[PDB]
Amino acid sequence: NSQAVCPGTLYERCEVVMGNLEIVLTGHNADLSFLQWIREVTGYVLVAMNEFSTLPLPNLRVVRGTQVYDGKFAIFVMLNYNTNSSHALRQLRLTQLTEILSGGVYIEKNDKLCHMDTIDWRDIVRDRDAEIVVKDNGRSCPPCHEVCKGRCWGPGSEDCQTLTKTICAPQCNGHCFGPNPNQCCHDECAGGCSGPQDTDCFACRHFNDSGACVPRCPQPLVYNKLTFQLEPNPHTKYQYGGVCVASCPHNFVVDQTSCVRACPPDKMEVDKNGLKMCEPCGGLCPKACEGTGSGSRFQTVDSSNIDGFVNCTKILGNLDFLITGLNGDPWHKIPALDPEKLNVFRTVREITGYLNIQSWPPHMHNFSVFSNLTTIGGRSLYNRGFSLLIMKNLQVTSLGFRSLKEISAGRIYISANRQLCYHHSLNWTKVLRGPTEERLDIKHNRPRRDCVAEGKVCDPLCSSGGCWGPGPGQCLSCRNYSRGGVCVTHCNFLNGEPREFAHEAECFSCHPECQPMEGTATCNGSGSDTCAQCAHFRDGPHCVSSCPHGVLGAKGPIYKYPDVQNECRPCHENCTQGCKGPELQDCL
Amino acid sequence: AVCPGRCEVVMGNLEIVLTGHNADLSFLQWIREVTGYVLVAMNEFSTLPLPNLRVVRGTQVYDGKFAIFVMLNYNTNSSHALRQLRLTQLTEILSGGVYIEKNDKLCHMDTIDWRDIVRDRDAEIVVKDNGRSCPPCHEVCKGRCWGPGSEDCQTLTKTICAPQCNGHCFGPNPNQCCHDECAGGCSGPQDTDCFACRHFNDSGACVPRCPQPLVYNKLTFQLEPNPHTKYQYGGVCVASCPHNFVVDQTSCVRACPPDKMEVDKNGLKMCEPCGGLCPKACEGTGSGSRFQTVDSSNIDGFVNCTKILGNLDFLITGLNGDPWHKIPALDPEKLNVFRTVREITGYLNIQSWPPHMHNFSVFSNLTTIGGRSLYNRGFSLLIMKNLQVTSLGFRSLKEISAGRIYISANRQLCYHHSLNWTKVLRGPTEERLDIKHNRPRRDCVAEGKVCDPLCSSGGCWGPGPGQCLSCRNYSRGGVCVTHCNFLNGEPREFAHEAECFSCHPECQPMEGTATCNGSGSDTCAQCAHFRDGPHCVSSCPHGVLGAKGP
Ligand SMILES: *[C@@H]1O[C@H](CO)[C@@H](O[C@@H]2O[C@H](CO)[C@@H](O)[C@H](O)[C@H]2NC(C)=O)[C@H](O)[C@H]1NC(C)=O
Ligand SMILES: *[C@@H]1O[C@H](CO)[C@@H](O[C@@H]2O[C@H](CO)[C@@H](O)[C@H](O)[C@H]2NC(C)=O)[C@H](O)[C@H]1NC(C)=O
Ligand SMILES: *[C@@H]1O[C@H](CO)[C@@H](O)[C@H](O)[C@H]1NC(C)=O
Ligand SMILES: *[C@@H]1O[C@H](CO)[C@@H](O)[C@H](O)[C@H]1NC(C)=O
Ligand SMILES: *[C@@H]1O[C@H](CO)[C@@H](O)[C@H](O)[C@H]1NC(C)=O
Ligand SMILES: *[C@@H]1O[C@H](CO)[C@@H](O)[C@H](O)[C@H]1NC(C)=O
Ligand SMILES: *[C@@H]1O[C@H](CO)[C@@H](O)[C@H](O)[C@H]1NC(C)=O
Ligand SMILES: *[C@@H]1O[C@H](CO)[C@@H](O)[C@H](O)[C@H]1NC(C)=O
Ligand SMILES: *[C@@H]1O[C@H](CO)[C@@H](O)[C@H](O)[C@H]1NC(C)=O
Ligand SMILES: *[C@@H]1O[C@H](CO)[C@@H](O)[C@H](O)[C@H]1NC(C)=O
Ligand SMILES: *[C@@H]1O[C@H](CO)[C@@H](O)[C@H](O)[C@H]1NC(C)=O
Ligand SMILES: *[C@@H]1O[C@H](CO)[C@@H](O)[C@H](O)[C@H]1NC(C)=O
Ligand SMILES: *[C@@H]1O[C@H](CO)[C@@H](O)[C@H](O)[C@H]1NC(C)=O
Ligand SMILES: *[C@@H]1O[C@H](CO)[C@@H](O)[C@H](O)[C@H]1NC(C)=O
Ligand SMILES: *[C@@H]1O[C@H](CO)[C@@H](O)[C@H](O)[C@H]1NC(C)=O
Repeated sequence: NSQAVCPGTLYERCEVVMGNLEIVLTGHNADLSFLQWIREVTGYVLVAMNEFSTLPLPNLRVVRGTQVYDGKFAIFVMLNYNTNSSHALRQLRLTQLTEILSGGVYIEKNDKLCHMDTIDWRDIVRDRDAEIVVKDNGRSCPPCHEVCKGRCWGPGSEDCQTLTKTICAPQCNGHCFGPNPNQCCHDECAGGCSGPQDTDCFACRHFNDSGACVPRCPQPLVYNKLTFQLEPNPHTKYQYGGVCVASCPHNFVVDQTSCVRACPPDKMEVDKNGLKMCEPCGGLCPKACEGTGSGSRFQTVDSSNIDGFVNCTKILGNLDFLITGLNGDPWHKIPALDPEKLNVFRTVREITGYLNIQSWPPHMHNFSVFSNLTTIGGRSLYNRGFSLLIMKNLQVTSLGFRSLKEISAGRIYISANRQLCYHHSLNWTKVLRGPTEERLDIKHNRPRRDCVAEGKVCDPLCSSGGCWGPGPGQCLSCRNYSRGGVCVTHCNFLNGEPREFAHEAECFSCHPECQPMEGTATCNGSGSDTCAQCAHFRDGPHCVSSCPHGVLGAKGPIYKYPDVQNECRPCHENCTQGCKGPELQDCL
Repeated sequence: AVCPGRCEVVMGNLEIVLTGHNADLSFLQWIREVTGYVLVAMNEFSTLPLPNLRVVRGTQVYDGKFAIFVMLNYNTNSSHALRQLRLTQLTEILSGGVYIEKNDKLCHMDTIDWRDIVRDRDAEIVVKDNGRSCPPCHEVCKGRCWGPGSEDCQTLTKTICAPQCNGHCFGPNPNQCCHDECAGGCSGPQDTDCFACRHFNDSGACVPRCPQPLVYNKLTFQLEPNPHTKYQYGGVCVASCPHNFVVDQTSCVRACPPDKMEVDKNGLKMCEPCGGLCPKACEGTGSGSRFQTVDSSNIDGFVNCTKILGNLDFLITGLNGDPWHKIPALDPEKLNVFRTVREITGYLNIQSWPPHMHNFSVFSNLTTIGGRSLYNRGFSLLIMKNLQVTSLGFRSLKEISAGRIYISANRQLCYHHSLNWTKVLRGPTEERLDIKHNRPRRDCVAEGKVCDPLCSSGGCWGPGPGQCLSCRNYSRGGVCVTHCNFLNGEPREFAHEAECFSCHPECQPMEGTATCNGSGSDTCAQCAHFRDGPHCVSSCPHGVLGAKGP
């Protein structure tokens, strides 16, 4: 459907050129008809070093000049002739050129170019301080046809310039389609017009929706008067420059309400039912890095390679933490790894292969820098089929793999970690997948008894499943409820702050707009249409903080007021910027 | 004879972990020295074969304290376990202590006098909780053994020492001191009698450094290449570096430091200093890339780049920005990033330039346009419609290898009229030049915008002496000049093929006569300070460091 727009740096049925139309160094027999439908060039037009005889831009009506050439020109036409032959630019068939919103005109030194000294350029240029430089071109050019009244883009009777502009009633501020005070141009007009409508503009001040000059494109979300909330808008159009389009140019993508070539750094390209859009990344954006060991040729994380993990959320391959990496290799001198630089791994959620820890800084008592690691794949293993191996780490008290829930394959080796507690009671089968028998080499860590006697056992709120360390937030799963991934004793159902509802075994807060009820449930769920009672105002089913005031519905903006009972009801049918009540006296 | 952690020296730590009971350990037989430490943990083999191991330096140590660390070498539900440490020749441990604990089936470690092997008097020895009903030592071993056999004895090493020897001795007599180049002890007073070398070991001798790269020769009173030279591998002097180590200075390293590069010389790999910076290649702009212009999303990827594989395209949207797809406008100063460029393999293409920059001086180091890719109708160099440019400024451009040259519509471009393109552009000259509609020559002549008189008939890339393609007389630092400092001036000089190089720093500058005919000491007319054969030196030799001793 009429994707009428094209980039500048100008093909088949293009109507608007988003960007500049640059034409340089093209030969005399170039096919230029593909430029036929261009109606608007949002940049500037540059025509230099060519040898074709006629520039066919019959439909070109506006040159917007959002960008200008040489700092001052919306049109720049220079040097279009070969010396040792007579192939040259003879005609600018700009027969419909109606206006130029920004910048001036430079047409100089085109030896066979005629009639450019005839045009009233000040009539086309909207900028009163713009530069017009037309000179040293034609020589002996044939005269304008008798009809054209001394102004033409060519010799023919239909190659005339038409004066467009008229003196404007001081009422209109330059924008008028006649001299009378009646004939002001629509506000959404960049220049002049042929009549008072948003559909009669020569050019749009902000956006263009199927020919209509509008202040915004039809939005993604529209208030629904029967639903009392915003709703998806099936008539949404997105911004490509100043043109509302139904679909983005075909390898553009949508960053809410706009067409862009690639997502911003805080968002990521999701496909929604075949609609390429940009969704916000929950924190940081999915970056995968290749790991360490076999299939890489780092064989350990070290002070030379570590930064190559900054902001990395998925590891393609393995992560090996050997002694030479940690403490340095003075012989092939790799300096000693800075311990704090291990926090770069806090951002890791998946490891595709194995994790392998044979050395750790002695002051760090746990592998808590992997508190966000959820998944060890084990699709490549280490030694005797191990996906997780933790060996001879003498200062480590606890594992601290808070958020680990899946070791997809491989075996688990945790041995010689002589001060290691909290792992004795842990039920690996809830984490470890596949057949359970054969799979555990867990020996010669701290003796269980020692752990028990120092009170280094799981928090009581943990389930029979175990913990990765002391306290509620190290549990594998909670006995009852959890709030913010911390095991807890209850939810704030009938008292307490913030009041909450429970979904599955988690405590979530009620909507901020629900009124805290005393000794009865405040809500069944997260949405403001689930509260027992609104604090503040009710809008249909929804508890809101203040009634709608100018939210865009389908037929204009919606405006409401608070009732006696505080329920939002609509403003008088004959108001504008709102109301304080239903009466006609109450508006604005 | 040496290797990293039939090897004899283990350069690095010897770590043996997680090995099964009948793994072949025989590749360790001959190991004589282990720099740093030995770690033996979590294993299930019955005997650890290190018959020849004599020295453990502990240049790197385990757990902050141990040159030997042997821990937990036994399986519980099988009877696979470490029973013997066959360390029969272990003579000394230069730094660090000994940790042998938790080895359920390891025998005899309670019999060894570790304090006799240990060189550090404050080192930690922790031997505990190992084998339990262990056989006794053979009667011969006098209560000290690494095993049950008569052949498995610990033999003492240390001897109380005459104070002239302070810890380094092969006997109790003052007569019996160890050679100073000895790390620990010895079997005699010589270089060859050491247990381990304090610094370096050359084919058996403990030496303080390896055979030098240069040897003094006084038939010529100069230093020379030495056919008896050797380079440093940790502590082993070798004739050739390990197969893809390379030599930096006198040392073997696996890769050069920053500031230098692998030259293949003599048929043996060395590391030579660069000067400015070291050859970095980057991919360019245009066909074969994601870019159709260098732009501010693009600029930083060129820092410190000497060679461009591909092209360099300087389009207008690239310079002024693209508001439509939100690519901002280039900071003009960030163009200086290209000063470091010496070669462009494909084409250079400048269609837009910052309005305050009057020349392409940012490529003043550009030496070569390859033209291995062309632009438009076969252009190697295209400079078009730059209205602000006075001069090209390709100071150093000497070769455009193939393709055509387009220089047009650069309304104030002077200094290019006189240029002999056939010296820059070779192959057939004719029909390769598209040069028109720049500043007209006449006007240039009239504003005094022509080549310096010092330039040759070849032309210039701008105003002044240092824009010449070639000089009529002499040149100093790519700057044309009238003369070299032959008979006066404070840096005195000589001329080689019309270039001024300083005399060697030692000549006494004297008056109205040539100070030197050449670069080298042995060319001056007459020296300040003192002469040694043909050569000017100051600071007469402090000992003849050379051919056979100082
Ligand atoms: C995991 O280890 C870290 C540090 O190794 C522990 O954080 C320390 O907490 C204890 C007591 O509060 C002290 O050693 C320090 O105040 C903390 N050090 C640092 C560097 O934060 C953390 O408590 C451990 N996790 C546990 C025990 O669950
Ligand atoms: C090349 O261009 C640079 C800057 O465009 C010139 O340097 C300027 O030289 C003028 C005098 O000719 C000074 O007044 C300016 O202050 C200088 N500015 C900068 C930024 O350098 C340079 O002289 C030009 N000509 C060459 C290199 O031959
Ligand atoms: C808006 O785009 C449409 C394409 O359907 C077309 O009418 C015209 O080129 C544009 N309108 C104006 C006023 O420029
Ligand atoms: C890493 O992400 C953080 C996000 O807060 C950002 O500040 C930083 O620039 C990023 N660094 C790299 C190298 O990606
Ligand atoms: C991991 O936890 C750290 C805590 O500071 C946080 O910066 C990061 O966003 C967390 N990542 C995930 C995936 O939760
Ligand atoms: C561990 O969890 C698994 C799966 O949930 C379960 O089958 C098993 O009974 C649990 N182990 C114990 C000891 O309860
Ligand atoms: C929550 O668990 C706590 C302690 O584990 C216990 O006192 C209580 O009975 C549990 N509550 C519910 C509702 O199961
Ligand atoms: C909460 O639950 C009730 C019944 O349990 C239901 O009518 C509705 O979903 C909610 N009603 C409120 C919060 O008034
Ligand atoms: C505005 O509203 C009334 C009733 O809603 C309607 O008859 C007419 O259009 C207007 N009347 C006024 C402004 O009195
Ligand atoms: C020095 O090197 C020789 C080379 O054969 C070797 O045999 C000898 O044992 C070494 N001596 C040391 C390391 O003290
Ligand atoms: C290029 O010139 C700059 C001048 O500052 C210098 O840094 C660089 O070393 C030069 N490169 C070459 C190859 O001479
Ligand atoms: C570029 O070279 C300079 C000069 O040695 C150095 O200081 C800088 O770190 C280098 N930067 C990059 C990105 O290569
Ligand atoms: C240009 O240089 C070459 C040799 O360097 C010479 O053949 C030619 O004559 C020169 N051009 C002119 C105009 O002399
Ligand atoms: C350099 O050459 C020119 C012409 O060949 C000559 O006139 C001039 O005197 C020379 N300069 C010197 C210092 O000899
Ligand atoms: C000085 O050097 C030049 C060129 O190498 C040579 O012609 C001349 O004979 C030399 N004279 C002496 C005394 O070395």
